[PDB]
Amino acid sequence: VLTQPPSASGSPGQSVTISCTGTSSDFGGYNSVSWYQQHPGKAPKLMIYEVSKRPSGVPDRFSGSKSGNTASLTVSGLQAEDEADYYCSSYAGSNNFDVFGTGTKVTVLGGGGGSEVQLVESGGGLIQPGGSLRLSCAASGFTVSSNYMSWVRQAPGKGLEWVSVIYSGGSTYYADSVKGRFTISRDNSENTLYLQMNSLRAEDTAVYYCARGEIQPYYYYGMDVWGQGTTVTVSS
Amino acid sequence: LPPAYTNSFTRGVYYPDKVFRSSVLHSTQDLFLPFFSNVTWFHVIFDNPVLPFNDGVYFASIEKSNIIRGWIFGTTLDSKTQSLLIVNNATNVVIKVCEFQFCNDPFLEFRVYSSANNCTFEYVSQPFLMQGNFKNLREFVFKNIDGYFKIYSKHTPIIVREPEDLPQGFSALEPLVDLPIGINITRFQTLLALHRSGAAAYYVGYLQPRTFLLKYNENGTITDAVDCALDPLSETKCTLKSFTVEKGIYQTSNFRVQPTESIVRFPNITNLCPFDEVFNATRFAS
Amino acid sequence: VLTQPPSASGTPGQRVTISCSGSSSNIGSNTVNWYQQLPGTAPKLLIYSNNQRPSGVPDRFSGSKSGTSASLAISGLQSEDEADYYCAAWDDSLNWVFGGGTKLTVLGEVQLVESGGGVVQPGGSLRLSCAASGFRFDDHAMHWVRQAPGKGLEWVSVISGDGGSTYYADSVKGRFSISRDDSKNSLYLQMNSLRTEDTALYYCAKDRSYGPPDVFNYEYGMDVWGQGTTVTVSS
Amino acid sequence: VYAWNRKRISNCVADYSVLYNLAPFFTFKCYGVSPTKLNDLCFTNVYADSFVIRGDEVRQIAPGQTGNIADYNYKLPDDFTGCVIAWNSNKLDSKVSGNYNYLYRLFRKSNLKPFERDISTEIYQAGNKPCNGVAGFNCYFPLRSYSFRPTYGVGHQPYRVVVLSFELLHAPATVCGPKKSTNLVKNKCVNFNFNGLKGTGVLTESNKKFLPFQQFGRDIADTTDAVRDPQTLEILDITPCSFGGVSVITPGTNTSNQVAVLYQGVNCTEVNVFQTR
Ligand SMILES: *[C@@H]1O[C@H](CO)[C@@H](O)[C@H](O)[C@H]1NC(C)=O
Ligand SMILES: *[C@@H]1O[C@H](CO)[C@@H](O)[C@H](O)[C@H]1NC(C)=O
Repeated sequence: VLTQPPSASGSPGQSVTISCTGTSSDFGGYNSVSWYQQHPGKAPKLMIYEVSKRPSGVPDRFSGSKSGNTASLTVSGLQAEDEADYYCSSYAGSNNFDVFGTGTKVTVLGGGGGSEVQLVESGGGLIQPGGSLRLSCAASGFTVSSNYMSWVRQAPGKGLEWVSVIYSGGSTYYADSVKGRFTISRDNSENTLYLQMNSLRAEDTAVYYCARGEIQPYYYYGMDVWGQGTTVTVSS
Repeated sequence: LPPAYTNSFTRGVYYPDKVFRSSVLHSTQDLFLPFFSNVTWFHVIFDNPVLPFNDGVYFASIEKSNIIRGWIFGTTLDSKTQSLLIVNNATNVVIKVCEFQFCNDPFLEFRVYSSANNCTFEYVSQPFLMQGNFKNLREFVFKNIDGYFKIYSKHTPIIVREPEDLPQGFSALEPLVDLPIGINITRFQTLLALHRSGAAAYYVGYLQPRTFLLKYNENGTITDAVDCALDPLSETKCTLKSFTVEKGIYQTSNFRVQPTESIVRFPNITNLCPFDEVFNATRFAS
Repeated sequence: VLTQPPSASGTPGQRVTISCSGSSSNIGSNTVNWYQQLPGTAPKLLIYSNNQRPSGVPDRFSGSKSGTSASLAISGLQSEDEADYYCAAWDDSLNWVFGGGTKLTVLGEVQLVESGGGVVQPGGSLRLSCAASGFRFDDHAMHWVRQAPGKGLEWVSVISGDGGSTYYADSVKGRFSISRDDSKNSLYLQMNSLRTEDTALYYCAKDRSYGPPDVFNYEYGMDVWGQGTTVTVSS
Repeated sequence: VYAWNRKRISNCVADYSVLYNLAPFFTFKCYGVSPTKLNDLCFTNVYADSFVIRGDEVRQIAPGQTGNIADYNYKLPDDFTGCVIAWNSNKLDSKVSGNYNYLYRLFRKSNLKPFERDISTEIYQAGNKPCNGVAGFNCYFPLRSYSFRPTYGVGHQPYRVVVLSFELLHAPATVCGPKKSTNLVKNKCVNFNFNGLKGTGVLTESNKKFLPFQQFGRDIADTTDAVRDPQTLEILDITPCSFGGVSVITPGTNTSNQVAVLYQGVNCTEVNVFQTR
């Protein structure tokens, strides 16, 4: 559980400088606090991973220095037309999920990845409550069996949280939400990598996102590419 | 080389255990060198054969200063199995049971081998194990048991300058090293200090399981030993614990002629089975 | 289970020897801890890891772990050493077994205060709070060590400094929920399925280790205690 | 963690009681046996393997467990008979100058074999491309350094962890443990356990000239008579304890009841009093 401001609209692009408090430490080990810009519709896009050295993108958002006990991402002078949600990641302790933060409305105005590797899902329209549904993110580019991928779900209103982490060949760690009722199983080593529902408990209605890289122990990986999700729409 | 052979006199009676005895006669049963046996006369005037190590050997050396130094005991002398390269370098002895196969040939600088593998023992013994017409004889009884590679030794400064041959006189060997390393060994390889930039000849006997009656001195050393199967007189000296047999007839062990052939005669073959009439017909059954 | 003399005796001037017997599953594989508690006041650490002593504990105490049992020695006891001595050890079955107490009677700065007690309706209960003041809560673990009036002490649950894996006792498992928050020094313990057998003090004990006392079997101890509230359900 | 020592130690008296007071260790969990009984068990050779991990990773060193370090740098099977001795080293392994010296091999292809060391530095190839050496979008450094700093908290500090693997192959054991001793008693029938040679007797001072290699000593007919002191060289003599026959001389139960007691083989000074042959 982290601390983030509910909304931020006063003084658009001049003194916003949103951050995420509630750490009370020195960010544990590797001081790598990522910032995700979740936009309604398409999947979120990476903005910055370290405190500096922003990736290839918009150059008007940098200087995310760790002031006190929080990473103050300087966003002033960026623009005056945006409708998205900024999320920060921290608490890099060993086997600690829910590294994301609460929904921060950083809309300065309010009113006013596709061909990189691949983006595919299963399209779970009208999912029967329970059963066993498999969702895949087949990637014709980067290897779907050697890199470290993850699965993160988000529901309407609530923020994102770590749901599934899978290492190279010998780790199948599960999140604390499922506590064991979720069984990750890798598909063919040269075709794709799918998941398994295993009798959901009416809380898996959130939309899924299969990310090619880790969230809290994030690595550069050349580029951060996401994929559009699908609505579960359980009928319990 | 055509290896010759010499008559090994009474020599090679080592201490079986470490027990003090004063003026007694101890009848031990262990691996000893049979008296009046044949020992190869390998001369080092070039020679380096591979000898079979069945159950124990008796090595000798009449070198002058540093001719015969080192031992290459091992099973296969390959990189698969382990080996033993106990050598005698400058005022030190290096003992490693590492599995150094070979480089080109056992000659010697550590030019004996050139490789690197996993080792199991590095017992570097600091105390080394080794007069015009005064040579030096060095005897070593190498014996391997289930969990010890015991090595005996004795250094006697012989005086006679006769043709190269084993001297006359009893001389026991004193243990110096008790390496507890295990290993399955079976081959013996020797090597000499080449140093190119009748010299010496090593004698290599073979031990056998026999009984020997040893006489201990009042100080605690063995003065002499008598075998039990060498002559009808030694058996009398073994059946009676005394090296001075009185005049008379004494009953020794019994003899029994063991058989040679083995015949097994059974009754005549008759009353065969009618199965031959079963497997040969036209209409058999349904 | 640990065997300890219930009520020993002693004379002034000389020394005594309090012992604590335990099997090889708890003492043989871990280190014993000796705690001293004066009658009326909160307990305090006396000997940890059987070899070292805190800065406040003088050289008047010594401990040994010869074999599978622990042995205490107080060279030159006095009237101030008239207190209760408790043995504690972490067993390999994910539990913290305490002693019974030794009535060694002889007749001749961070506050860890907690609260949240009070008589409540049986069956249900309320939350147990705890607090401190600037002691690096992230780099320390916390224990719940309750003590019934007149009876001994026992371990309830443990939370590590990382905030991940936590352990409970054999009787409070399942119906108890211990957790912390990203706010200032605090500790929240929710209790469920009240059986009226919980009349104790629920000491919010401070530790010095970081992880749970299962991987660090040589540094686990217990720092200065705190004044707990007297919760008496009494059905 | 990617290049850890494998010190094969043998031929010593492993006194594990000393290890409890060398340095202020923070972990002494032994999975195989108990340290009290460990000092009485012989072993062939001990494999010392040391490395440095964080505080939150000490839990990953267990006989069977997954993790970023448990299956990528060092794995222990379900037969570890040693200990997991470890201690914090945040006193000399943390300076504010940039700690780009360690690594933990974040990238790997599969789980390594337990008790294996992979000293490699090739660029990680994530398939579907031949990487003859390049750093972008397909192949990255499979190594990543730590961020140990002095002004940090416990959990992410340099923790030195050293394990002592034990093994018993078809070879005689070398390391057994420390052996104690007691003060010698002379001219008194007591028990002795000298180097396995057990018995009872009166250890007296002899004048026998033992050989420099002989340790024990027997008699004409299978009986120990003298042994060498395992301490500084001294020639003793082992004579059996005081034993004898008791006989009663009695004038008969018809005139009186006074009797005499004769102990055979006793100098009187070892039980009026008279000493006869
Ligand atoms: C053995 O230890 C004792 C006591 O330290 C010492 O005096 C003696 O010289 C040592 N060596 C021998 C000969 O046992
Ligand atoms: C008995 O003891 C006395 C005094 O020590 C001694 O002179 C004498 O020789 C001893 N005799 C025997 C039989 O031990």
